[PDB]
Amino acid sequence: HISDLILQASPVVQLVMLILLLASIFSWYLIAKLHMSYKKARQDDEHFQKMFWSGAELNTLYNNAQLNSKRSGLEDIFYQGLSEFFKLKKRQAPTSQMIEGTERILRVGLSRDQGSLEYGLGTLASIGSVAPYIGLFGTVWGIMNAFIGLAAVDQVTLATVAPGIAEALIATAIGLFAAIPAVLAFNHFTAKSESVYSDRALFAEEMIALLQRQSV
Amino acid sequence: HISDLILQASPVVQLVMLILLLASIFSWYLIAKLHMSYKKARQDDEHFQKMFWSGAELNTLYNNAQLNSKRSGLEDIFYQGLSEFFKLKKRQAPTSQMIEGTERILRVGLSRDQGSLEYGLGTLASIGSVAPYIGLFGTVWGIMNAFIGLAAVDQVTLATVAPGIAEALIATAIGLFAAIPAVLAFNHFTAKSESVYSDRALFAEEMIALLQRQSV
Amino acid sequence: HISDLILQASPVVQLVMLILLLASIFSWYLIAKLHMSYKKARQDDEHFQKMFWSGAELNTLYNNAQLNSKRSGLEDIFYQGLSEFFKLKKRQAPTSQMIEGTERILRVGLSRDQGSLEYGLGTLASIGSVAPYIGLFGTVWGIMNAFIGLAAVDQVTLATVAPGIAEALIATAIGLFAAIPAVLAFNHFTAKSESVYSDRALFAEEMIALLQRQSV
Amino acid sequence: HISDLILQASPVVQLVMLILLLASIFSWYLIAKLHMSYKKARQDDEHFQKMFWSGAELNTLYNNAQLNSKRSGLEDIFYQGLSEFFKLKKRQAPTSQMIEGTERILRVGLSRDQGSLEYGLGTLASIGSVAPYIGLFGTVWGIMNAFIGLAAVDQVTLATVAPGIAEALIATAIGLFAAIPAVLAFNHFTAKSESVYSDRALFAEEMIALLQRQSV
Amino acid sequence: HISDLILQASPVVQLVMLILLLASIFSWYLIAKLHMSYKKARQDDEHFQKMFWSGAELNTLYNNAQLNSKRSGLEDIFYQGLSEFFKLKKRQAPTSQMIEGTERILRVGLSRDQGSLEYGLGTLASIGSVAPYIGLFGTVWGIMNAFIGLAAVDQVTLATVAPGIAEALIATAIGLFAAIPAVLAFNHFTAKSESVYSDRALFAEEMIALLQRQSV
Repeated sequence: HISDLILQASPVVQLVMLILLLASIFSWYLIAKLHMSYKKARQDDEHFQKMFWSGAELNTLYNNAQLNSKRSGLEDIFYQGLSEFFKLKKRQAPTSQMIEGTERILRVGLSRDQGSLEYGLGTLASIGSVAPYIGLFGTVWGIMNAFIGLAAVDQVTLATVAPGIAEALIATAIGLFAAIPAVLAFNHFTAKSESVYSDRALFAEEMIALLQRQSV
Repeated sequence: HISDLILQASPVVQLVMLILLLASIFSWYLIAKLHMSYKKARQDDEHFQKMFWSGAELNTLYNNAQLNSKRSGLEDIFYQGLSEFFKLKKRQAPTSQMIEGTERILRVGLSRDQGSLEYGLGTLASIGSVAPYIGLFGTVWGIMNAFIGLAAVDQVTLATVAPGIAEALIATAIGLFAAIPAVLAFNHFTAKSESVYSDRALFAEEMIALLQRQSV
Repeated sequence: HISDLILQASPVVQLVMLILLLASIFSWYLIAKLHMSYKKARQDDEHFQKMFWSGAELNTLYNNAQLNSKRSGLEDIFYQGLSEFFKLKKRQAPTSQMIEGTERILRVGLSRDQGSLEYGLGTLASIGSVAPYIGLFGTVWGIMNAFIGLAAVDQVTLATVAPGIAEALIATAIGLFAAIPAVLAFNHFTAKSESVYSDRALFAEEMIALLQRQSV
Repeated sequence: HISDLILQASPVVQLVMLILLLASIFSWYLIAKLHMSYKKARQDDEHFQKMFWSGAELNTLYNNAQLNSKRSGLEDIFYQGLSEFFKLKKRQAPTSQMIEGTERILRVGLSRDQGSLEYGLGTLASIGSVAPYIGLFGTVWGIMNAFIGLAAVDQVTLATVAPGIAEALIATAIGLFAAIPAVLAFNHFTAKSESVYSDRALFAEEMIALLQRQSV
Repeated sequence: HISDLILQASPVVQLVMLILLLASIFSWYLIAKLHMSYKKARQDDEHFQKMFWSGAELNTLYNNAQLNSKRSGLEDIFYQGLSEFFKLKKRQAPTSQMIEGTERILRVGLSRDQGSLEYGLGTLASIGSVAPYIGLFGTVWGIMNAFIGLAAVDQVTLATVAPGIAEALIATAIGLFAAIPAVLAFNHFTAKSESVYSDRALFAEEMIALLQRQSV
């Protein structure tokens, strides 16, 4: 029956209800994209991180990464890091400089891949914050195309207004239904984003340490 | 018909409705200015960034920038950066100092052009936050020039109050309509602003690296 | 007529309405003080900043500042900065130290004059945040000295309650009227405060640069 | 009697009420886990911190920690710290480096154990923020399966709607009851988390100081 | 008369009203403790700060502090600072190190006494944020032990419900009355806390400067 009400409403409330059902649908597409992105990230980070803290030397690891054309996440942040370090050593620079250099070009890798994991995470924040109040605008337009209507009729039976009051609440309900899934995913992926940054940041620190020692 | 109601209302609610329709109109002007500013920024950043990471040497690039009187964005941040570096080298200073110097005067370029991209972005935050509650003040004044009125009449027909209740909801609706476009643009341009800062910041880091190597 | 209602209300709602009309009046006094403070700041910053980047040498500028007893803003932050630098050089310290020193005692000038521009800016944040909800407390007390009253009367005519419902809405209206001017000035002066800090901070950086070069 | 209402409601409001009673129950499980985690942390920190600032030398303490397989919190952050310091000294590196090294690998211990104390603290923030508005969605669905119903009946007795209005308010009440215990524990454990970070951070600083002196 | 209503209410609303009157009372106790703590702090800071920038040498000041067993605030932060500096100099360490050392052990004094001024300041933030919504839960329980009641009676006189609607609003009023004094003191003491940190931080910077000069 609810389907019927949405079909037979003021043009304005109907546009609010499309703006919001599209926000709902886009929310859900982003929540699928962000979930895939942050599962690939977590998986490849564990794979590389394991292999790096496995016996095989830095040089060995660097060889493989250079060979792979599918370098992604930590593996690419590592390749870009050591690429700098090897490129400097060849120019017989001081260790102090070599480390400082390699530590700049992998803060310029852990920040240029955070940006590409958090693809839609800001949109979900908007959808989540605005959408409730797009709904509310629909509600107010609805309650205000009752009372504007009520004046005209001979008799103010509650039954006169009520069909119009419903078509208001529908819009605020749709508003809350667009907004809730998108503030339980701007919350869950903002968390997963800080986890992955921290995991990779602490791996970067621990890789630096290795290089300083392997130097002296 | 709605037009009619706004025309025939209490002086106070009418002033709330002008304060808000002007906020709406100014929001929209800022949302056009910010959109132009951040598209020129993104376009010129890609152009320069491409050309810099193209084969041509630093000196070549510096020549062109000095020639151009339309220096804007990264190109001006670069000119001001290297201008410092060339100005120091001529005073036979230590490399360490030369880099530190050039790295200060282009943190004093990526921060004195962020401020000029984000022209109106703070206004949109105000319009977006306050305007809902300017509307609400209109609503309350409206519901309170019903009930104050209701007392006077012989008979409290719902039909008596309803024309006055509408002219309240209109103000809260206009309030939400000023405020929604300006919290979907204090959200979208705050994002585009952090993108452009990060893009230019990471370009600054990568330019520093080049200079350190080209030194030793 | 509205004046009449405020005069003839429950003692509690009347105290809410004084607490709020005083917040309104104090808001407005602070919004005048903050506006004067941040216009003098912006004016003197441009004057000094112009004169400094004018031809005249550091020593010349330092002379004048020492002479003036009305040293304020950048001019005092500069005097305190160079005063350190001159005081060190006389103790034949290393350039490196001289700069580091002068750069500490003018981060201890750009932070001990930010605090004195932002005189009342935190109060406006309170007035702006609380005052809506002081009003709401008045509203609830009002709606709750209707219904508590309604029980007593022989006949529940809407006309019985309505004079009491109004005197509630008045309090929430006054609440919104205290709070709106003080969240469009905790927004506008927080902005002007960050502008002046940034302007003076970037001037401090550019003054440091001069001193480092004038050293070597 | 309340039990009866929840049993006899629209399928949708019933699902809102399960989503929320589960959030309530999970909140409470997390509030128990976080309380155990932060009491063990506070207890072991005091034990170690006491013993460290007790007479016994660093070497003595390091011996014991290496022996213990139950190393947790400060004791493990200390073992990982000194392990670096001892590992460097053996490679006859400069004191300056030894300290810098040991100070990196215990910022990579106070940050990889903060993450494991704050196990569920982010969930409580979600439950606390969303759950009120899941409830509200239930409320609106409820008020909107009254009015949609009201139209149908011959007579609009208040008594007709009221049984349906209740089953709405139940959902917003359950919504507030899920959300309040979880914003008085995302507040209380965010506090206890910053306490434990600060306590351990300041212990790390004071341990560094000891090592620098014991060096020279 | 109001007293009567609170006495004759549903067990649940009565528990909400005790939870909130206790929050009110605890708020007020904390607002007294925080006010004493931050007046002693401000007073002793001015006393010491005056005496330090008075003629008497560092050594003189250090003597007195060592003598006093009532060392508190800046005076203790200073004693702990110089205690480090004197303890290093005796171990004939380089000036550079002596300053760095003394500057670490008084960032580990301005942060271990901020924590002890801000005793209850976080509680006031909770009371202030939650308490409104504890009240609202009481309100909803109240409006929902009207309508659940309304069904039963033969006749739905407004006069039937109204005694029950009041006992709801009382709870939201008490809710706002717990919460307002505690967001005008989590605002006023968060401010006074940042003032005292800044005052002491800038004193620490200015003390460091003295030591560096008195060294060379």
